[PDB]
Amino acid sequence: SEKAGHQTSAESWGTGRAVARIPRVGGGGTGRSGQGAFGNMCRGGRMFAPTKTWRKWNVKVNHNEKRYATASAIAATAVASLVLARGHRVEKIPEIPLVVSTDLESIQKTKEAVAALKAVGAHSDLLKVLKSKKLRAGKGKYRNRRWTQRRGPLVVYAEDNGIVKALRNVPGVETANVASLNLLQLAPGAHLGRFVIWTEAAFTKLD
Amino acid sequence: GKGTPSFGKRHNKSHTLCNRCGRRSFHVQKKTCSSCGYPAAKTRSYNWGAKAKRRHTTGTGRMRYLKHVSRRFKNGFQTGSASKASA
Amino acid sequence: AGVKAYELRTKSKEQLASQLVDLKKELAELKVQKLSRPSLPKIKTVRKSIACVLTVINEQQREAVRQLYKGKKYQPKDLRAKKTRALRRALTKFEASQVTEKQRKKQIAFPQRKYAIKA
Amino acid sequence: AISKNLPILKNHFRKHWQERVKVHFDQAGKKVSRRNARATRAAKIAPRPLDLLRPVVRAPTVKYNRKVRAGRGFTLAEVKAAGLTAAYARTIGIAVDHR
Amino acid sequence: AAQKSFRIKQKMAKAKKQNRPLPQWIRLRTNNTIRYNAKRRNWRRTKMNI
Amino acid sequence: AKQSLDVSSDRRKARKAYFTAPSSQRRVLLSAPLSKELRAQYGIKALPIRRDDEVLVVRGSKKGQEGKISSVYRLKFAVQVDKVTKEKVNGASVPINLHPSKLVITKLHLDKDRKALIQRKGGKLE
Amino acid sequence: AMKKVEDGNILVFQVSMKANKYQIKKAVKELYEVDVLKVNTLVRPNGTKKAYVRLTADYDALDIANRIGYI
RNA sequence: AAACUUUCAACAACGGAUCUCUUGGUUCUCGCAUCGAUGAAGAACGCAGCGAAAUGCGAUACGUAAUGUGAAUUGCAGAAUUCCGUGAAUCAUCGAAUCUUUGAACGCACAUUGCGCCCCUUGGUAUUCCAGGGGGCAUGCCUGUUUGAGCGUCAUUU
RNA sequence: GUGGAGGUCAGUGACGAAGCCUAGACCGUAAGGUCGGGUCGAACGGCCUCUAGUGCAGAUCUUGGUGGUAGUAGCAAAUAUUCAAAUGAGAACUUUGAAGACUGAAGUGGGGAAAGGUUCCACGUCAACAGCAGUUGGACGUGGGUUAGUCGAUCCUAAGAGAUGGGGAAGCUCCGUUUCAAAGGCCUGAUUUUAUGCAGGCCACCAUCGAAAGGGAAUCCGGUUAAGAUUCCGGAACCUGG
RNA sequence: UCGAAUUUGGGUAUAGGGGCGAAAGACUAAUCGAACCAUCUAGUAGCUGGUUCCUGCCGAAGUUUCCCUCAGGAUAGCAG
RNA sequence: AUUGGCGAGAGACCGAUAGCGAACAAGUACAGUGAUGGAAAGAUGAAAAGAACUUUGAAAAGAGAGUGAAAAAGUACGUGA
Ligand SMILES: [Mg+2]
Ligand SMILES: [Mg+2]
Ligand SMILES: [Mg+2]
Ligand SMILES: [Mg+2]
Ligand SMILES: [Mg+2]
Ligand SMILES: [Mg+2]
Ligand SMILES: [Mg+2]
Ligand SMILES: [Mg+2]
Ligand SMILES: [Mg+2]
Ligand SMILES: [Mg+2]
Ligand SMILES: [Mg+2]
Ligand SMILES: [Mg+2]
Ligand SMILES: [Mg+2]
Ligand SMILES: [Mg+2]
Ligand SMILES: [Mg+2]
Ligand SMILES: [Mg+2]
Ligand SMILES: [Mg+2]
Ligand SMILES: [Mg+2]
Ligand SMILES: [Mg+2]
Ligand SMILES: [Mg+2]
Ligand SMILES: [Mg+2]
Ligand SMILES: [Mg+2]
Ligand SMILES: [Mg+2]
Ligand SMILES: [Mg+2]
Ligand SMILES: [Mg+2]
Ligand SMILES: [Mg+2]
Ligand SMILES: [Mg+2]
Ligand SMILES: [Mg+2]
Ligand SMILES: [Mg+2]
Repeated sequence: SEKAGHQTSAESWGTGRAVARIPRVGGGGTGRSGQGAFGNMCRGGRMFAPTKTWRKWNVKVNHNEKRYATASAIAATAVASLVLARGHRVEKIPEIPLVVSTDLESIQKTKEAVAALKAVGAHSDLLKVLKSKKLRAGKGKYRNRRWTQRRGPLVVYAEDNGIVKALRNVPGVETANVASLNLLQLAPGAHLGRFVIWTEAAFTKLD
Repeated sequence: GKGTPSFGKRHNKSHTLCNRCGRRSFHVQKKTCSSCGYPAAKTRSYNWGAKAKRRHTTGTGRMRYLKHVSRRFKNGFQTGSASKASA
Repeated sequence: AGVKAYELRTKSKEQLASQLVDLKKELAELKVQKLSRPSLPKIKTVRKSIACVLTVINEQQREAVRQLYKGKKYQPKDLRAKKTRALRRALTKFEASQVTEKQRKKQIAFPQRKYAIKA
Repeated sequence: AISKNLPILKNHFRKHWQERVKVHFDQAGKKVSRRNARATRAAKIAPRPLDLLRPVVRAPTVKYNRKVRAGRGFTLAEVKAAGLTAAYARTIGIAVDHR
Repeated sequence: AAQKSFRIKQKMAKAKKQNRPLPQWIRLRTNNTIRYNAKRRNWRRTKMNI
Repeated sequence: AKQSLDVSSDRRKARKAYFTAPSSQRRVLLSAPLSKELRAQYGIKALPIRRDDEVLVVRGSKKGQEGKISSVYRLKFAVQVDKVTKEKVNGASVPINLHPSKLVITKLHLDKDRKALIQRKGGKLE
Repeated sequence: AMKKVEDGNILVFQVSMKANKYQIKKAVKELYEVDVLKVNTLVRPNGTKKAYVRLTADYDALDIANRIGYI
C-alpha cells in the first residue's frame, strides 16, 4: 500500500534528548507515543523502496526467437535420450516419435482415453504422475498452490473431437493442437524432451 | 508557578457535549462544535484530515436505512409481497 | 406459545383491541412475578404476542386507508412507494417517451430497417 | 550533475508523476470485454453487419495522397447518383457525410 | 456538581450500569475468546470527561 | 477441474464460508451416508442427518457402536448419539461429538418432508 | 420500598421516564381502582423513574399490594 | 580447603525468539449503479430469563409481519417433542410494518429532557383555567387558488 | 547461505517433517555442509533453472525482553504514642475500653460553589492496590439509596451573542440588530349546534440567546433512615392560576 | 504591601505575523524574538552517523586545469 | 476514467515487530480543553476428557491419585532460542 507506514504525523525530536534522531509519534497516553516511525528500520515503519505495480512483469521476446525455441523443443521431443533424461518413463516405448491413429481424436470417455494411452505405452508415465503428488514445501501451499506433481505425456491432435475433454481429468496429461504447440508444455522448466504422443493427422499437419 | 500550581486552577470547561456528534467538543462561548462544526448545516471535514474523515465517515455507524438499499435494488425495488402460502 | 398472525387476521378490530388489552394485563402480571422468580422466560412469548397483535391491527388500518384512497390522485406519502429519492424524481415512462410529431413523422417514415449482406 | 561522455537526456519526471502512472494490466481483460461487446451487439442487431458501409476517399497532404482509405460517409451527391435518399441510406446501413 | 443537567445525569447512569465485571457464563460459550471486561472504568483511575 | 467462473478455488474463501456457514447451510454440510440396506431400499446415497435417526459409527475409537441421534449440534459441526458417551472421573456422563461423515444411517426418521426429499432425490421409498 | 407500603400507605412504582405526575395519577387510578393522595417522583441513578404514590386513607396500600401480587 | 568469581553441561527458571499454522491484509482483473424532507450519513439513550462489549434492534426494541426451508437453539435454565407440521431455528430470504431522542432537522429554543400557538377529543362545573390522547405550525423558490395594495393605469359611472 | 517460482529425484516423513539444545563425530582454506544423541509433533529436502522485501556488531538504529548497580539509594516535613481485651491462621497499624496528646472556632469543626460521579450506605470479602502491614479501606464482589406549588433551574435583563429585512463575498460565509421592510395583537359587540361576520383606534416597542453569586410570587417547626429530607411523616402556614 | 492604580470568583470580549502588554520581547493552557494541530512532506542538505556472506586475482589518490571554487564538483592522471 | 459503494474471480504478494493502524469486543483502550493523537493483543488438546478422590496446609497451594497419545500440553496452556 502506498500509504503503509506513513499514516502518522510523527516528527523528529531533534538532538539534545539523548535519543536517536528518528521521527517519533507525538501525543501521549498509549504506548505508541514517542516511538520511531516512517523508517525502514522502525517497527511498523515504511519498507525500503516499497514495491510498485509499474515494475516490469511481462517480457517481450522476438517472434522469430520464440519460433526457434519451439522448433528446437519439438525436435527434442523426438530424441529418446532427451525424453528419458527429462524424466519420462519411455524405456519400453516402441519408437520415438510415438504416432497413434487419428481415432484417438474422437475418443469421448476418460476410461477409453486412458486405455488407449496405456495400450500405446504411456502407462508408466501415467503411473509416475499421481504417484509423485506431494504437498508443497513452504508458504505457497496457502497461496492456492497446495500440491505438486510431475508432468505426464502431451497428446497432440489436429482436430478436437472429444480427446481434450476425455483427457482433461487425467493427472499430468496435457493436450495440444498442432497449430499452437506451447513451448511451456514442450520444454517444462526449460528442460527439453517432453514425452509427446502424436495423432497421425497431427503428425502429417506438422509439415 | 506556570506549571503544577497553575494546573490546580483548571476547573472550568471550554467545551461541553455537542448535540450533533456527541463528542464534548461544543465550545461553550463560541457555541460551535470544534469537531463536527455544529450548528453549521454542513458537517466539518477536511482533506488534510484523512484520519478524521475515516473516523466519522459512512459505515462507521449503524447505517440504519442505507444498509438495506443494496438488497432493495438487487430485488428491483419490488412492491407487494411474496405469494405462495406454505409447504 | 404465542398468538398466530393468520389466526388474528380473521378477527375484527374490536376483538383485536380486547386481545391486546388482555395481553398487556398478562404482561403486567408476569412482570410482577418476575421480581419473585429467579427466571421467567415466559415473558418473551407475551411480548411477541403483543407485537403480533399490533402488527395485524396496523395492517387492517392501513389496508382500510388504501381502500379509501384507491384509484385516485394524491395518496398519502407513507402509502406511496418508497423506491428512492432520485427514482421518484425521475421522469415517468410517458414523459420520457414523449416525442414531437416532427420526430414521430421522421421515425414512422424512416425506421431502422433490418437487412443482411449476402456476400 | 554532468560527467563522462553521455548524451544529454530529457527525462521529464520533475512533477508528481507517480500519482498518474497508468499500467495496462487490463489489456487482456479489455480485449475480452470488447469481443463480448461485439458478440452482444451482433446478436442484438442480427442479421445486420455490425458496421456501416464506408466510402473511399483520398488521404490529404503530400505524404499520404498516394493512398486511398475509408472515409466517414458517402456524399449527398454520391447517394443521389446511386439512386436513393440519404435518409433511407442511413436506415439501410450506408454511412452518409453531409460535409 | 450536585446541580447537574439531565444530560450529565443520563451519561452517569449509563456509566454506572456499564461498570460491572464480565458475566461468568460468557466464558463457557462455544468458541469464546473474551476473558475479562477490557472496557472497565473506575473513578479513581480514568476520568470519563463528561 | 473447475470450469465455471462463478465458483472459487480459494482455500481462504472456502474455509471462511465453511466456518461462517449459517445453520441452514450447516444442515446440508452435516450429511451422512446411508447403509447398504437403506441404500438398496431407498436408492439414494447420502442424506442430511436428523435428530431421531439411527446410526452406526464406522470410524474412530467408537467404531462399531450403534445408537440414535440425540442432538444435531450444528454450532460445532457435530452430532451427539445416545449411549455413546464418555464417563468422567466424577461419575458424570458427557456426550461425545461425532461427525456425520464418519457415521452411517441405519434407520431413517421419516415424515412427509423426508419422504418428499427422498422422492426429490429419486428414492423408490419402499 | 416495602417498608413504605404499610408504614406510610405508599406504593412504590417504576414508571416510564416520559410520564409526569398527572399521568402517574391517572394510570394508578385506572390500573388499580384506588384514589391517589399524592405522587412524588425522582429519577434513580440507574436512569429509571421511581414514583412514590401515597393513596388516600380510604385504601390500604398493603391490601392493594397483596391484590397486585407482590408480597 | 571452603565461600566467592568465571567457563561448560544437565535439569529447573526468566523471556517469547524460531518452526509450522491463518475466517486477516495487500495488489490485479471482471461485473453492476442503488443515499437523503416518504427525513440520509452520523450521534445519544434504551431493548435479552440470566450481557459489560462486539453484532442486532427501537417502548411492536438481539425484534413483529410475509416467503422459503423443514426440526432446532445451546453456556445454563426454560420450553417444545400432536415434529406425517401453516411448522423449530441467534436459519435463509425479505416486497408489509414498527422505527425512542436527535441529526440537512422544520413551531421557538437548546450548557434547559425549557417555552409556545392552532384543530379534534376526553376529564375536572368550563369557549376563556388545568390536565390527558390524537393531528399540526421552518425557509427559499415554482405553478395555480383566494384575498388584497398602489391617482401605475383603462373604461364606465355623482 | 535465505524467502518464493518452473522442472526433476515415481526424493524424506506421525515407525516422527520442521524447529530448538548438544567443551559428541565427519567434510570444506572459508562462507558453510553432513551425521549421532536429546527435545518435538506436520510438514520438508537434493539437483537443474527462475526470481527477490536475500545474509548485521555497531547507525546516541526500531520494537521487545534482560542484567550489574543492588537487597543499594530511599520509605527522616506536618510534636505521639502506650496498656488490655475482642476478632482472626496471622494484629505496631482492625474494633472496643483505658490513658497520653494535637487541631484550638480565618480549626485537623460544621456546610456549600466549580469539579468528580456513586467515591454515599449495607452485606460479603483480601489475588491485585494502600510509601511496611492489614482481619481495615475512597480497594474487590453484590445490592440499597437522591421524594418539593414554597430550595434552585425554569422567567428577566447585564457586558455581550445572534437570526430576519437588506447589503457584501467565486464561495465556505461576512456585516448589521432596527436597520432604505407592506414586519403585529388588544378590548367589544357574539345567535354560545361553533366559531366568527363588517365595527373604530392601539403603540410603533422589532426575533432569540446571555447570571444555579445580579433582579425574582409563595414554608416553617418537631420527628423519622444503614444511607434522603426547608422535599418523607405529623402539625401549622403561605402564594399563584382558576 | 495590606483600604486601594487593592485582592478575587463567575460571565464576557480580543486568536497567531494575530491578540494583549504600567514595556520584561513579557504573556497568549509546563509551548513564545511568532502558540498548538494536521497536511504539503519521505521538504532540501557540498554536512555527521550507519551501510549485513566467504575465498581468489589485480590494485590506487591526496596532483594538473576550470568553477561565488577553498569540508564540493568537472577535467586529466593513477586503477580494474 | 474510477486509492469510493455493491457483487465476484485471482496472485512467482505478506505471514502476527510482516501484511491496512486494526487477523482479536480497532479507529477500540488510552492521551489531550480542543483540533487531533492512537496502541498492544492470534495458537491447550481430536475431544474438557479442564485433574473425581486421599493427604499436608488458615488459604493459595503442595504431594499423591487420575484424564489424556503426550501434563517434557494444566487454561501463567503448540514448539519454547
Ligand atoms: Mg521453511
Ligand atoms: Mg471559557
Ligand atoms: Mg485525580
Ligand atoms: Mg423532583
Ligand atoms: Mg554451547
Ligand atoms: Mg526431528
Ligand atoms: Mg497437530
Ligand atoms: Mg531490505
Ligand atoms: Mg543486533
Ligand atoms: Mg502507627
Ligand atoms: Mg501493602
Ligand atoms: Mg465508608
Ligand atoms: Mg463497592
Ligand atoms: Mg423560588
Ligand atoms: Mg433567558
Ligand atoms: Mg445528609
Ligand atoms: Mg409535611
Ligand atoms: Mg507596610
Ligand atoms: Mg507558556
Ligand atoms: Mg505564528
Ligand atoms: Mg525529515
Ligand atoms: Mg592478494
Ligand atoms: Mg570530513
Ligand atoms: Mg500488527
Ligand atoms: Mg496490533
Ligand atoms: Mg504463543
Ligand atoms: Mg510430546
Ligand atoms: Mg506440548
Ligand atoms: Mg509451553
